[PDB]
Amino acid sequence: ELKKYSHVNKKALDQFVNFSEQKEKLIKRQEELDRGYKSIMELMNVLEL
Amino acid sequence: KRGPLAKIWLAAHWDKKLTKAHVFECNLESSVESIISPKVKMALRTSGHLLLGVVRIYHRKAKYLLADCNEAFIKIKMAFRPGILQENDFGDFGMDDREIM
Amino acid sequence: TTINIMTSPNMPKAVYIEDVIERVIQYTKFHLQNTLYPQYDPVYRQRVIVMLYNKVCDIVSSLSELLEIQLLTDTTILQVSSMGITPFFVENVSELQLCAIKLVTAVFSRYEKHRQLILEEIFTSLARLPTSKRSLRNFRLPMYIQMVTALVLQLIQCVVHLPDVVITNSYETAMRTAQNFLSIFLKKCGSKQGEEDYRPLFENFVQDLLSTVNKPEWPAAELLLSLLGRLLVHQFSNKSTEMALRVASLDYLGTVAARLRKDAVTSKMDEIQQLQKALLDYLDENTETDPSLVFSRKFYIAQWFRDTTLETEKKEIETTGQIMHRAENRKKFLRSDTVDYDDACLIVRYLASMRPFAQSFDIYLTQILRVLGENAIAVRTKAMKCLSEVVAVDPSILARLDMQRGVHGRLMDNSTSVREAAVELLGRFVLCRPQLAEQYYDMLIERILDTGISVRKRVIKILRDICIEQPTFPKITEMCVKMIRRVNDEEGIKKLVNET
Amino acid sequence: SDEFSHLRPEQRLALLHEGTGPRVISAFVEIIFDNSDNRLPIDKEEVSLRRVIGAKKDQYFLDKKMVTKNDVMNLLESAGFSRSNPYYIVKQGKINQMATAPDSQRLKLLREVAGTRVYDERKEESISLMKETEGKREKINELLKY
Repeated sequence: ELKKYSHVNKKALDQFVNFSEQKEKLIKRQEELDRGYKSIMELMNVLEL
Repeated sequence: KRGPLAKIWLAAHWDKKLTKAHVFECNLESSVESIISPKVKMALRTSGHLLLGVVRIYHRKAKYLLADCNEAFIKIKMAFRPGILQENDFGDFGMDDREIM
Repeated sequence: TTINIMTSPNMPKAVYIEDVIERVIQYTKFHLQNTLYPQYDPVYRQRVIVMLYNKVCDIVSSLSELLEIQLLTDTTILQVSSMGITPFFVENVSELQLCAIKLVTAVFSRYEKHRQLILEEIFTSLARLPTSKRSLRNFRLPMYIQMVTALVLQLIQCVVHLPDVVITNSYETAMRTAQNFLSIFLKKCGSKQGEEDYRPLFENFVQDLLSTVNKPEWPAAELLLSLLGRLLVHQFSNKSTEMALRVASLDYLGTVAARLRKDAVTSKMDEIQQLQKALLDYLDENTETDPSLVFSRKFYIAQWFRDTTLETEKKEIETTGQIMHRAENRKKFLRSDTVDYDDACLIVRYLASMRPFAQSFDIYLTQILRVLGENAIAVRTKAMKCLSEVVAVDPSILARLDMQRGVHGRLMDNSTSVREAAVELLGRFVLCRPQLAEQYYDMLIERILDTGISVRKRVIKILRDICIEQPTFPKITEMCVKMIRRVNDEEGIKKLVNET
Repeated sequence: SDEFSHLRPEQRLALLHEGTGPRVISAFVEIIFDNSDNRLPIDKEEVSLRRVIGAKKDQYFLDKKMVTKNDVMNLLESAGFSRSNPYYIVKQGKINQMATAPDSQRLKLLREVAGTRVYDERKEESISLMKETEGKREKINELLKY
């Protein structure tokens, strides 16, 4: 049974926890940037008029 | 300089002193740009300056987000499965500007 | 718990189950990284705090010893290695730092599969180093050195594995480790990255290496220096690399050549077996006084063995002689007065003066002088500046005919940058040695009319320092006439002549 | 007015009094005017501006402190000066052309008169940056999926 599970990826747990947390952070950053883009376009229209 | 819009001033005029600590979370886009539009006695000229400022800020934020994401993805692909005269100017006429009289 | 598990040299098996191991490890990890660093360092962020600090130092020391005693499972090892790498990146934790040195070096000793992981976890966070003048160098040796360099030396010395061919292949593993680490460092260092550089870090590393070049109790430093030299020269010779990396490499080579020649010219100006025996016994006593000396001793042993093999390779009389050498080596390996610090220092100095490194400086000069005829301006400028620094350290080196023809050629070169570099060399040399300048004055004072603004200002500065420093020189009048002659030439030059 | 200083180096060499005696190298023109009405923003009673010119050095001294050739331009803009406009400065025998000028040039003149030229230039500059951030955002979404 050990020989079947020889090539297992150790350190997997830390990978999972840390990278899920960091993915959460990145998603929030991206959403904020998107809202900002929308806001900029609105201001540009006001200035043109 | 001074004001809750000094950051955008700097980003629109000088842009070099603006540090990686400022750019990131100093200004809340959806609030500050909203503040710019109804602000009292705003000249069109200064408004255009502020527009370029805020767009530069946003572009920098995009740059940093891309860099950090790329770093993360490069990380995740790792794992641990244990199993003589060569070139002189010809004489001095090249550099020997002669003395006047 | 960590004292009870370890204290006896021997216990029955299964008196310590891995659960308490994991518990104390994660405990120290969380408590340390969440309570100690914030209150001890404003970078991350009453008497009970210092109490807990002392507790953690005792814990990590005892835990290092425990990890040395028995084998363990890799899952624990990942946590232990991360916790032990952690302390090198906050400020006022010196004693904790050197206990962590002990822990990390034990991990690096035993298991030969995590070395790459420790190298990566060191390399990743090199930006987070302190780089503050106060408290930078806090590893005593006056004469302080940086910390991560002490860790690096300890690591490279650690993997020696002294039990036939084992000695050979183990020393080869050591050489490969050093070459790999140093290559990764330098290649990542040279080119300018985004928002952060490494050149000051590497400069400090090399200044450190030079500071710890030949002591009784830090071998492998000369090994690092040798591999560094060979890597640098094979790095900036060719024309495929980028620019800034060639510049930085040539700078490092200049620094090491300077320090080497200066320490040389100011220091020097069966008996071998007796010397080895005396030094080794000195080390043996000091093991009892202080740990970590065992690794150095084993390193010296392996290096003597490989040097005897290389002396075989380069007869039956010297074949039998070197086999008597090797047999005595085996004797002392199997065996595993009054000599002190200065004596041992001189002993290892001599034994180094036998090695093929002290006769490298000559080579270095030749290498630099191959560079001077090349097709890139910045490279020639830097070659000239590094040569100038070399010359101004040992002023009796403007004698070799190749250096003469080099500096003359570059004085007539067709780009104002290298011309001002050459005239700066020649001017510093003239200012240093007061006499013996009446031979270079003509070739100097020819250069006033040189169609740049650099070279003119440099020659005027040199002339001003002459006319202030050593009056009653014969050529004062002509110097005054020419400097007054150039009063109308430019604007900045005008200001300089006017104020002078 | 910025427009004059777009000439070849020969013209700069030829823009110095070469009359008699020695030949000069450092000409300078100073103007002192008073923004008592505070039309010009920097509060003083007699603002001084000079432009030291040499064969290689061109510098603006605003009340004895050096400037960087852009702050002064934005300052003059705020004052009401249009640094690039030939308008309100009419060279000898060149007035007729303002009437027989083609229509588009007169429209550009009127648009500047409105005070909407700097805004146009900045908006035109900003659009390129906007497009490049769009490319960046596409790349970011790709990497998130990975």
